[PDB]
Amino acid sequence: VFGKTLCRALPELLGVTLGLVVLGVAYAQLAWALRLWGALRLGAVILRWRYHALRGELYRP
Amino acid sequence: LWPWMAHVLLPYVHGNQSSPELGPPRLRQVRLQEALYPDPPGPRVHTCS
Amino acid sequence: VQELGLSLEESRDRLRFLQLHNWLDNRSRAVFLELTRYSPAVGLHAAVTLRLEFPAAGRALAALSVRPFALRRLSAGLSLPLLTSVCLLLFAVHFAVAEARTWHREGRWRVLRLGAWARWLLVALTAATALVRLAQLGAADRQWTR
Amino acid sequence: KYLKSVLRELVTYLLFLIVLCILTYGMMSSNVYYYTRMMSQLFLDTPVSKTEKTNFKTLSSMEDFWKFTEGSLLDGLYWKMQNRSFIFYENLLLGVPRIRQLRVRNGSCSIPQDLRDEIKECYDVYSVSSEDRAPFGPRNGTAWIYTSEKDLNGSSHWGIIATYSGAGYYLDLSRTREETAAQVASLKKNVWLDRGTRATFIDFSVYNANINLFCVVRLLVEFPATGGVIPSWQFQPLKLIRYVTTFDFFLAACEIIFCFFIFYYVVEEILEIRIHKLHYFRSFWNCLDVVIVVLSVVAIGINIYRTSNVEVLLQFLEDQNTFPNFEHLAYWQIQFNNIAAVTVFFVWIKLFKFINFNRTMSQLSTTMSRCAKDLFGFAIMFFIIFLAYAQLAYLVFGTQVDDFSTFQECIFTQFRIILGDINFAEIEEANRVLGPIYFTTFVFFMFFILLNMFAAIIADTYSEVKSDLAQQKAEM
Amino acid sequence: KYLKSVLRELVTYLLFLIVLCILTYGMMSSNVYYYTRMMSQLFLDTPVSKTEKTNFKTLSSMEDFWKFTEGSLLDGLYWKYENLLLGVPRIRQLRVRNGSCSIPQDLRDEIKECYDVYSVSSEDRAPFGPRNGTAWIYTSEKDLNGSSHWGIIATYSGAGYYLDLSRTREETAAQVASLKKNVWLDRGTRATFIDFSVYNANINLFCVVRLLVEFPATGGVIPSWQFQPLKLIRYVTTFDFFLAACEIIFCFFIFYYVVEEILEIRIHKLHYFRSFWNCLDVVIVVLSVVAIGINIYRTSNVEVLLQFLEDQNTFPNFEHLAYWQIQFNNIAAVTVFFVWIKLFKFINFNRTMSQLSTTMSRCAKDLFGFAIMFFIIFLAYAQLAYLVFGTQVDDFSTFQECIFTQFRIILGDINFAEIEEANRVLGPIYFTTFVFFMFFILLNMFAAIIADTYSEVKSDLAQQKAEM
Amino acid sequence: FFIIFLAYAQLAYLVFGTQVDDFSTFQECIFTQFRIILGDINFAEIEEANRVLGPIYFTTFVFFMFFILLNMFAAIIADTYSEVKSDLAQQ
Ligand SMILES: *[C@@H]1O[C@H](CO)[C@@H](O)[C@H](O)[C@H]1NC(C)=O
Ligand SMILES: *[C@@H]1O[C@H](CO)[C@@H](O)[C@H](O)[C@H]1NC(C)=O
Ligand SMILES: *[C@@H]1O[C@H](CO)[C@@H](O)[C@H](O)[C@H]1NC(C)=O
Repeated sequence: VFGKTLCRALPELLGVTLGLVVLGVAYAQLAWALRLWGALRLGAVILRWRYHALRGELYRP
Repeated sequence: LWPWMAHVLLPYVHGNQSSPELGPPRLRQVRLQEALYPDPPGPRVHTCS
Repeated sequence: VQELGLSLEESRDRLRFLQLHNWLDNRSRAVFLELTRYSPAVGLHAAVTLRLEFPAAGRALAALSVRPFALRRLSAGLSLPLLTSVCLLLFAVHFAVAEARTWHREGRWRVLRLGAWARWLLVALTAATALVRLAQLGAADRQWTR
Repeated sequence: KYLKSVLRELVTYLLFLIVLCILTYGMMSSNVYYYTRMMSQLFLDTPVSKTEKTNFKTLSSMEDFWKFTEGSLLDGLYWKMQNRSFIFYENLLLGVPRIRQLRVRNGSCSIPQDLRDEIKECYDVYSVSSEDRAPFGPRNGTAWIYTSEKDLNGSSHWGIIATYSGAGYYLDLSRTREETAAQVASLKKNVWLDRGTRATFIDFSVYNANINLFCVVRLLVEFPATGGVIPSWQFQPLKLIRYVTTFDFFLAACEIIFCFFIFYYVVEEILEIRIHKLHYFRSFWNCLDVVIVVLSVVAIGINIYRTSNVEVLLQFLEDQNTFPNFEHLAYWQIQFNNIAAVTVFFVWIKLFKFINFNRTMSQLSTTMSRCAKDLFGFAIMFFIIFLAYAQLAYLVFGTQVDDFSTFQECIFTQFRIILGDINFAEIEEANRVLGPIYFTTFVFFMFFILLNMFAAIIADTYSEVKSDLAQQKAEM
Repeated sequence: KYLKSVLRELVTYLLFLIVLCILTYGMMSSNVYYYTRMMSQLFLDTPVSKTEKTNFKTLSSMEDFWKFTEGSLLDGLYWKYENLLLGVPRIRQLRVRNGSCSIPQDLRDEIKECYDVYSVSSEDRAPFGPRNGTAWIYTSEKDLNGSSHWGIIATYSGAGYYLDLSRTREETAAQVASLKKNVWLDRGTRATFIDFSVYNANINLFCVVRLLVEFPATGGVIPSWQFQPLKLIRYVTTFDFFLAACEIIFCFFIFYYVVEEILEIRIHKLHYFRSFWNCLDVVIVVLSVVAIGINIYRTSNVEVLLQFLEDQNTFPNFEHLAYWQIQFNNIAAVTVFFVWIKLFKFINFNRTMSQLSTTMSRCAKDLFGFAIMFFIIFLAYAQLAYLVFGTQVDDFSTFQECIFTQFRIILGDINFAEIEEANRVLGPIYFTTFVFFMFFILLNMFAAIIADTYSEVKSDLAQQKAEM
Repeated sequence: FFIIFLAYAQLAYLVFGTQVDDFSTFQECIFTQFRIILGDINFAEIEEANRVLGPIYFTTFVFFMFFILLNMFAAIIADTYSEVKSDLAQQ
């Protein structure tokens, strides 16, 4: 399950990091997000949802 | 540079039996042909230009 | 270039001669002092390079690099760095023909998939690893004989 | 499946958007913009003199420019050496300026025959065919003799006023501030911009030797045929010395990767439209990709052609005894800025092309506005606890730590502790009890119980967004 | 009938909070810290002599101490910063006796005497050297009017051999030189105290200074200082009377709060000690009563603070008046914290705030349950670190230091240059296993509990709202 | 997790383990990465030993082991806790 939960959740992780980096570019365009995201603990929930889904799918067989 | 080489480099390269060498040194230089005009002293001028 | 001489006294002679004759007071971008180092107790050579750059006349910034290596040469027989450099070159051919045998079998439009790209990187890495060590071995002979 | 048709196109589009965002971020000139703004402030806002009230933006008479050239323009620009060009000893101007005057020829209009006893002549607006070419007043040399447009490196521009070509009188400045002031006074004493004139301009360059940014500054003035004149200025930051250090290497690598990605996308999209359904334009999905590819290729080609040659700056730096023909370079830089705006528009278009999963644009605002409410509610509790701890620290460690000295500093100290800049040398020494207790309780209640509540809120928000989407989108 | 009670409680609490906040900030001036820092720089930072580089806080031997007391100490005490001395400084020492020690019989011939570590049961009580005056005769604690100190090595008593200096530089220097001529600091000396007080009339702020030098039984010198600025501002300008009225108002508020508390506890004879909003209400009143009785002492025994600008010749005993000024801030600062905590009793009516508080309350049993499993391992690691690195690291020299070092490691402030070399094996093992077991396993458990509780509380609240 | 951890450790040992001294020996390479996890070490001198693999190593390490691989240790635990609670509540 560890490989699958990593492969399926990969697009959402890249989307989130792309959103964060473009937000940082917009912020700097007027003229640190690592701490913000590391405190948001997003990736954890994104991985947890997929892990729960895959465990539920694998439980039946 | 001149006291530097005259103080440590020569006693290191040549000695009694002080740290075998295997070949003499070299001092190749590039001139740049475009003699530079300096800046008044103080803080180092940014990085280089 | 400046050969700096051989003996300490003549080294001082050359140093003072080029000191008084204005060898280094002009535009004079760089200095590039670099000699060598040997160590027979462990069998290693070392390339030493000391450099000053003049961004503007009046002051300089310094940088030194000491690269220790082992001079192992291609003309020394069948040492390990050659044995495990002709064997790696065979793994970069068995991995290439195994890709042609799928390119032909699947025909056109194998591109745009990981399997047809993640295996070509392996060939382009094994070939480089094999062909860089050979160049280093050849350069060792050339420089040592020179 | 959904591994080759739903996992690659979206990923490739996201990667292309990321590359476009990186390329756009690697195009914002901060130092050049700051230098241009400083030059404009020292020039556009510069009045005529200490007592006069004639500025660049307040052009109301033919003596405003003459009085401006001798005064604040000689203080913010023509500063003496330590005659160099450095007002604050840090703004090093490049080369020397040049002046041009596109005037109306002697008899550029006609007077009515019925009123020929009192009307002499008139002057038309600036144009290619309305530019003087013969002498105008005492012309000892080129001070009053117009130079040809092709022979003086000039061409029509068609700006905000008119299409002032390269025709008109030309003059070059000197290498000394005193000499430049004397030349300006001599030109103002004589008829240089007479009543039969239509436009004036001046072009200078700025180097700022401490900063690798050589730009051009061109001031212009439109003298209308109905009296008066309107001045303005424009700064062009054109440089071709980008390849410097590791940042330049990263920018070049990103540009090469973007070009390769564009080529790959063109290759992948040029086969399924030729041997397949063609002439698809009103599909909102087939014409958009082709338009994006064409626009990207055109922009890349234009950017490459803009930096075709970089010998102009090197030639100007090797020989700086005159004013180089930097008008063409300024026009190229303006075209590059327009291309950059077009590239921002193309990045917006690419973001739109990344919206192939639509209908998720405004149906989720009610949940985001609730997550914002929850975060605002949390921020009250967090700040109440934070100020309570800060007051405790300020009262206990107030007089003996040099860190909890002032209340406005205890907050910064606690923030630095949160970020991981704890000292703990004075805190224990200043008080062996209530010093360790404060630190331990603060850490426990700020990293185990109160920082984990911020994450749980967002976790619940994400879970409920996923739930409501997977319900409504997948139910009907 | 219900909103009225909440409103009256809220307005009473706001009045109490504003009174408390205004009262505790009228006792904090920007000079009380700057004066302390300047006095610390005057003595502890100047070099011992005009030739050496060692200041007081870097002493290394008895000779350096003798240099200091015949040096920078005199320069700062009798200045050419703009303060004046009142009373007279006093210097005292505590020493142990020969024969308080048991040499092994094997090597008795090589060591003729050893002096034990300081302890009340092993103190000296006999005259030594020239039995001339009070500097060479033991005086009891009662006759000295002293008390314990709780220094760094041990807790020294108030007795010892003392000497009162002179009012000006010449006789003070002569007397300390006479002490140095004889051996007043023998091998048996274990502690040395220097005490004095200054007034600094320029800005009205007293100061009591005590310096301590401890000589451990293994050789060396450990210095430790303490400055404490006092004040005598009662009814001066037109800003005071305000604080005097505020104190009376605060006392009346405490009386009202305690009578309300006793009424509530009489109505609810028991079960009043579980809501956790009543324990926080009796703790506050108890602390305020303590802080109300402690403020009287320092206010009653301040009449002598004046009987010393008269330029007399006696040592003022201001130790107690400076000790209670510290134990009054340690009480007036906890009351403020526990009062500012109490705001949650009233801001828990908003739906989002009520949900947050319910989430934080329904998981207060699993959190405390796991805080024991966490702290068992957190102490098993700390005791191991104390045993392994307890002699050569300066960070694990004591158990409490081990605990605080682990807490700092959690924040990511590890040295690791000393751990790796103090024990080249079993040190890296400790570090790696501690990091793995904490950051990867035992820290995520708290987040899991909080997240699960928050999710279930939100679901329950949404369901209950949907039912209505 | 620890296979990729050792894969980074050995690569760092072979590349930087000659001119840093923070990667001089394999154990030091492991402890340096454990200190990178804490956010302790500063990379002011990593690029000096090599520039192609200098910042690339640091960035890829942080990204892959501090935002994608270090979380899975959390998520799993959280999920487990949840089911355990249910596996009691239903009972
Ligand atoms: C300490 O006491 C022992 C016990 O007899 C004695 O032998 C020794 O001389 C004493 N030393 C001094 C310095 O008094
Ligand atoms: C003891 O004190 C007297 C005066 O009180 C003094 O004359 C004498 O010198 C002192 N003893 C010694 C040994 O100095
Ligand atoms: C201790 O206090 C008493 C009471 O005033 C006083 O007589 C005595 O001198 C004090 N002790 C010392 C050493 O001054």
